[PDB]
Amino acid sequence: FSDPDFQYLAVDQTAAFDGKKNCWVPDEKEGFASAEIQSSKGDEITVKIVADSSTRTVKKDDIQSMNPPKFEKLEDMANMTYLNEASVLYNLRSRYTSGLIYTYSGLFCIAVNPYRRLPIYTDSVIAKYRGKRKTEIPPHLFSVADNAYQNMVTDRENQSCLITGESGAGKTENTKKVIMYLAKVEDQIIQANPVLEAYGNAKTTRNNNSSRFGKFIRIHFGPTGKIAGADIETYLLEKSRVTYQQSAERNYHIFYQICSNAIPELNDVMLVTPDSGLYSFINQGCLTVDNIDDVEEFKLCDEAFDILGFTKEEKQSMFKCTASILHMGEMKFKQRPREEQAESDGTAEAEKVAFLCGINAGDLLKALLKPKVTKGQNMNQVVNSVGALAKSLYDRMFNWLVRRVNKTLDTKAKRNYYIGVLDIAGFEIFDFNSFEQLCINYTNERLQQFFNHHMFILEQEEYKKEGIAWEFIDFGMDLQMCIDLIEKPMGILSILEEECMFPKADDKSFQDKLYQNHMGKNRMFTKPGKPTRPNQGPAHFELHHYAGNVPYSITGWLEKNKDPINENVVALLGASKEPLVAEQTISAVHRESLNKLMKNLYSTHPHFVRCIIPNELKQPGLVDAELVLHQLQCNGVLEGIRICRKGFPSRLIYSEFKQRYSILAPNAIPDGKTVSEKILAGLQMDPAEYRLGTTKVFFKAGVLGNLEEMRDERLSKIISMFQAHIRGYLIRKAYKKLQDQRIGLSVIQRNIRKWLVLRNWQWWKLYSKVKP
Repeated sequence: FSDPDFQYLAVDQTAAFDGKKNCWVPDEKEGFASAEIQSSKGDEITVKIVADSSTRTVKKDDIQSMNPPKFEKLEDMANMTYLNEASVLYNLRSRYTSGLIYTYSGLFCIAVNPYRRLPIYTDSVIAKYRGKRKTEIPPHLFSVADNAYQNMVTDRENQSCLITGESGAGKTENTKKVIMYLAKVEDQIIQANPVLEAYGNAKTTRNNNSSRFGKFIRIHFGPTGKIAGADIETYLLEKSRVTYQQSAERNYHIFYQICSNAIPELNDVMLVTPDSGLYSFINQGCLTVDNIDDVEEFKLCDEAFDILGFTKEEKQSMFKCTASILHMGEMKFKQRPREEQAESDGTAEAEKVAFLCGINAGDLLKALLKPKVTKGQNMNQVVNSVGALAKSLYDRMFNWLVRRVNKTLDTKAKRNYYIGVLDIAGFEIFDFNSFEQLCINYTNERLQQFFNHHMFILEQEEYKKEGIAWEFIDFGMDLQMCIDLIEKPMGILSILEEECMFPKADDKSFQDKLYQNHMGKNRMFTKPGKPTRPNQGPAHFELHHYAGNVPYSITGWLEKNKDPINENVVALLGASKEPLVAEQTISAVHRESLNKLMKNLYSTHPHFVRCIIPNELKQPGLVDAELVLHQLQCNGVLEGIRICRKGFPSRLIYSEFKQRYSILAPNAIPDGKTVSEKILAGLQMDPAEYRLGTTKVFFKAGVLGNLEEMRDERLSKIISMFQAHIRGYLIRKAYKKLQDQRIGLSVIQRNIRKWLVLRNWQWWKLYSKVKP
């Protein structure tokens, strides 16, 4: 439209294209290659690669139909002739290398990570997307958000966006832009991310800012359609990162912010020396982070605590408890050759800890080396309960922190409906995978299957409900299994959960008790295979997850699932001086949180966002077709589009249908659901072009346009017929006048001729004369 605001948003296409020569042939580097057939030979087709101009043969049933230049960089792929793994990958990759990272796949959106900042989120751009209908303006995430708003409003129901994708794709960035969008059409809301991300994110090999907790944020709206409140829910924070961090990875962001000197004034409040590589608990893996300024992030994080409305004490309570942790791990120890119970190796660092938590350093190390009926601990039983404490504190801080930020957002204003946004942590496969990952992965599964349900299983159901017409289609997309292998009655987790309650148990009775149940009785469970990446640590079994095969090491899974902090120290802290500090298995608990989340989701009109990681190098604008193509597979994109093209997108409530299409067979209408049964029956309508429904009618594509055709026609006729009626009334009205005047004239004509001839009568003449 000439609008500068569309530089990286609007698509910028002819000749050399033979619909019978040109096709898609499998490739190892690009996934699919542009080929031009040369010679058939039964099944052995011989094509020429347009690129290098090399030649090769390919099974005939492995060629894919290419799309004509008519659909270059198409905005909506459901409108393409061919929706196959090679047409889709080509369209995306086409757009992507041109700045366009958003594309509709039918009813849901596709976002391909830019790995660079784009001027497409400005307020200038937001102005243009407001109240726009998806086809009206280029593809954009705003459009998805803007539309969910309109639906909640007009349709009067809750909306929801499940933004999915792999780890490092764009789930978080896009979730934030949605809120930022909905907020712009408030300040604290936007400001809750900086603090939650500082405490629940960390550098990882995959993501320099990896989210380590699940986030579901609902945004409430009032009677004038404006933001009237908001709440946040979080899930499974990586308690483990606190004390441990695999190489090339960092601990949570805060810890590094705290040791930068963004606010020197605070150094003495926390008792920290501005050196991160000084504290064991946070210098295991990485220290710095290409493109993350811990100095400035600390400032902004501090700045954000203010805007959130945090008293200075409150926000110093936070900072201290977390700096305290930086010390729990500095407390050295020793034995004392004899019994070993264990003795300390100083007390300097163990005091700073008791200090910051407002408890006696004495009473501490005491209830830590001989927990009370007493029961002393050895030299490791201690260093490990130290970690048990660090982890458990941080899990309470993070939880309290969220409760508090909701305090600031649960405005008691008036709520109508809302729009939630789900950002759950995605699939991730590392060199070594353990309980933490199974949990994240089980989580991500789960979700995918939701899309499968609501997308295929679902669509057809409604067709039935409304009572339209249709024949089923098996898209073969179910993971209930994988899901089942992990969650169901005797599943993986259920086995582990019943294994924790036994003090006798260990990493081997658990490992054996597992094969005992699923080896060979479920094909998703398979003995560990062979290395597909160097440094590939131990693996005890493999799971075939939607987006990958994961070799899981089950060592230490028993303690990881049953938490364990000296019930003693919990007493110390129970009555600590600091006001903050003073204030079921994990598996079962989480399984439950998750089930509850899912339950909350189902009651929604979902709009889906699909994130896609362009490559394994974290560099921008570079594509790895194999990987891309690979995602366009485990995510169900293509199929996700077939039904949009295949299916019955119409839908009408018999109440509004009877009112609009009764006038098409009124000589058959003596209940809104039967009246229509009649109308559409009268019209001798093909059972094909429509379907039943409980509360609504489903008309195949185009049909409704054609009904509005017949609808007009009749409405025009009828209007003519009433005009005919008016023509006939006026005519007949003036009928006497032509019969009446014919008489009324004969009177006058015959009755004047009389008075005329009577005056020409001698007698009358003479008579008239005498008169006087």
